[PDB]
Amino acid sequence: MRADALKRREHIITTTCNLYRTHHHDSLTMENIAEQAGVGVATLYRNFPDRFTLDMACAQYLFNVVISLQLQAISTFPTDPEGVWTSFNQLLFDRGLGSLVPALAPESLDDLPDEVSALRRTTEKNTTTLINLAKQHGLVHHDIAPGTYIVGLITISRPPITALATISENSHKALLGLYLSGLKHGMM
Amino acid sequence: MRADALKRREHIITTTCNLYRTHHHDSLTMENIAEQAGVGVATLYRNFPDRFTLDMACAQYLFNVVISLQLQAISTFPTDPEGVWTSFNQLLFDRGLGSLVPALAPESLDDLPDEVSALRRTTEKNTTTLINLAKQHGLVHHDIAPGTYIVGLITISRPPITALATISENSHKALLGLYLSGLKHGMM
Repeated sequence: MRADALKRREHIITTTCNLYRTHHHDSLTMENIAEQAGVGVATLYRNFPDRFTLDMACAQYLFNVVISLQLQAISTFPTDPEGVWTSFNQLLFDRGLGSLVPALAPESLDDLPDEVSALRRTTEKNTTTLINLAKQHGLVHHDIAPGTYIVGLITISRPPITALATISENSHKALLGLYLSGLKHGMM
Repeated sequence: MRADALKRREHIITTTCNLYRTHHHDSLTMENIAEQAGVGVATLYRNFPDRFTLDMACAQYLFNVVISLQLQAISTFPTDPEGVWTSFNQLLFDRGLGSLVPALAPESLDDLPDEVSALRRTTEKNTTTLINLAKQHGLVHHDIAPGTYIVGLITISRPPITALATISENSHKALLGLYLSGLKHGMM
């Protein structure tokens, strides 16, 4: 693939991920995405034959990015547990885990294409490794399951409905600090 | 209003609140609601002239219920702080605060009719009273604002997207325990 075609494809993907964080998910059309990416509809469609394909290419890209954050965190963890644990969660939270998952998840995780499903499995495996490190270093209570942590992180990261949103987002940003505190001290 | 007309109106409201907890919010029509409530469309519409009116009547009912839970909790708090604090939050969580708010909130809280807006104000005032009691009894860290607590509670109560939902909902139910723990120990 020509270098410029590959850069253009990557830009369409990045643009789409950003749109999912700033725009109503149901308001976006292929035409809208092409326009925001600064490419023609035909260029968009040659890369991604349909909406599902574009959305799955976005999933694939995001899983690849999450895996690199997990691998950085796993390798760095032993010599800065609290620092790595905190920065890892801050990064997923601030980068929209909570907008991107609902934007891109199909009704069943079984509908993910096989390459994406493989990435999901690696992500779940790395999460267990990370949680086990966190438990080792007293950062996450031992009774908390890895799946509970994941679902919780996705849940607390979902931005509030418009009516409850603030310009600072302080109420929302504070929720991450409280979730990590809860994970550490365990359930009340 | 005849006793039987008033009971019928209350049943349409309860049915609608339950549907919002079990059904896709965008999938519901006035016709669907009338059918699930066991009433005719014309009976439904004489009570509630349009969807907004029905949804606002539901909001009004729910705010009235939340206010009674707040008043029970405020009066009972001093002689069982942890017990009252926990049961109050368990009850809003288990009764779908997290499904009902997004189902019923308009884009701006300014769009609430005046009787509903008054109920919202009383609810916010009672929440401050409750939080101040909780802080007094060491259940909520003193730095946490009442609005942060509300937004957090609404956020953690929002059920997960289908793909991440489990039959037990244990991952989800555990999130409440972790949120209260975080509130108590304060931010990490």
